[PDB]
Order: sequence, then C-alpha cells, then structure tokens
Amino acid sequence: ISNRLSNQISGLNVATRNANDGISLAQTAEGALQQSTNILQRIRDLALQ
Amino acid sequence: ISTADGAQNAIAVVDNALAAIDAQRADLGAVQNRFKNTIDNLTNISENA
Repeated sequence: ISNRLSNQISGLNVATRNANDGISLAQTAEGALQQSTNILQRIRDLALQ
Repeated sequence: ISTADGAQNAIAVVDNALAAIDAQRADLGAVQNRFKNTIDNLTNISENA
C-alpha cells in the first residue's frame, strides 16, 4: 500500500503544479481579453461618436 | 509520451504495470519471511539433533 500510495502522493503534487499552471494560463487569457474588452468598448464609443 | 492521448493512456500502462514490480517485491518479501521462519525452525532441529 505504500508504493501505490506514494505514487498517488507524487501524482497529487504534480497535479498541484498543473492546476496552478492552469490558473496562470487562464490569467493570461483574462488579461488579453481585458485589453480586447477595453478596445471593443472604445469601438462602441466611436460608433456613438 | 509526447502526445496527450498517449499521456493518459501511458498512465494506464504504468498503472497496471508498476504494480507487477510491487507484486514481486511483495512475493519476495514474504519469501524472506519464509526463509527466516525456516531458519528459526532449522536451528531447533539442529539443537535437538
């Protein structure tokens, strides 16, 4: 049970890494879409002008 | 591994596969117990003889 269990623990650590990399990825997507958002707001403003 | 579809299926491989190593290490550990018990009776047969 200790070999399988240890292997599980290691997989869990790697999963912490992978999930956190996912948070950072989705963060990048968020920021890029903040800028596209600000732009498309701006384009709306020009249509209103 | 390089392909993702191989990344997960890999885990299936090494999962059913790793536990054969440990199935052996189990068996052999038991065999070492069998040795020790065998010896413990053995030196008794020696002393009684």
